[PDB]
Amino acid sequence: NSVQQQLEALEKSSGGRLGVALINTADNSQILYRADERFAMCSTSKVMAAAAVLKQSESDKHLLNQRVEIKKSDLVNYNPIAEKHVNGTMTLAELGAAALQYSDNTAMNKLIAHLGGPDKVTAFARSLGDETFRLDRTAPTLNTAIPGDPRDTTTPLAMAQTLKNLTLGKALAETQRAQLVTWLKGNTTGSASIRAGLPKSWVVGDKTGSGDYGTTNDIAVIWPENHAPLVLVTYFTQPEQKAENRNDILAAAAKIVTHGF
Ligand SMILES: *C(=O)[C@@H](NC(=O)/C(=N\OC(C)(C)C(=O)O)c1csc(N)n1)[C@H](C)NS(=O)(=O)O
Repeated sequence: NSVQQQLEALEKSSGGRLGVALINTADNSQILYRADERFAMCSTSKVMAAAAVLKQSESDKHLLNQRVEIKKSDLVNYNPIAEKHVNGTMTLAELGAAALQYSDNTAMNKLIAHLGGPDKVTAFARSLGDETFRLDRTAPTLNTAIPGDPRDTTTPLAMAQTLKNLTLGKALAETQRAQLVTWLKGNTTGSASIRAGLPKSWVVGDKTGSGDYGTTNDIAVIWPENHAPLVLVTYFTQPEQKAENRNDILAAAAKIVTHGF
């Protein structure tokens, strides 16, 4: 069957709401599925906050090396990296790395506090042409992912275009661009999501995100071995609050749309 029908069948059987947006930079073609609908980003929004910090460094060559104090009071629900540097310091380059690679929520909160609140992260998204992205809360409350709640949401299509600009396009300067890709490529939390649906040979840099309502997300940039890069967004959410997180569904969705590449 077609790509569309397989996703509908996957959604109908999963008992949830599935969002997909793939961009083939080869011909700028698109595979869409509920790509104009709002989903809760969860911890995928961390790519924006880090990118916002990277953009500042284009005008300040001493910003990323700037230390940041990590108090015991700054710790929240999940932070495997920041818990090690209590009563110590971590540079923004380390905060940025931890936020994306290990999904450290404290590091994420340090980047926002530095920028000047979630509104500053949103204003940064606007400068890139993204009229859809919005960030209203810090971590971990930004992962509530309540149905119908517009806070901390964006559409699959908007993020794919922005993520494409950030890693392959004109959003950042080259040095800053290569740094973001380096971080995404070194992600340790997405082995079971989109990567599990692709050939193991393909190079992949992604950012996952999990929250309540079985909300399970993954945004990724893909480099084929003999083709132009791909940009894939896979959002998924369920109607009941304490649903299980389904990364296997994101793995299935990636294999369905990437079928042929
Ligand atoms: C971002 O999405 C962030 N998610 C969370 O911290 C929450 N849960 O994650 C854990 C690992 C605890 C889980 O078992 O689901 C969460 C649920 S509700 C809420 N208000 N926060 C994590 C850290 N990032 S991710 O990309 O690794 O999933």
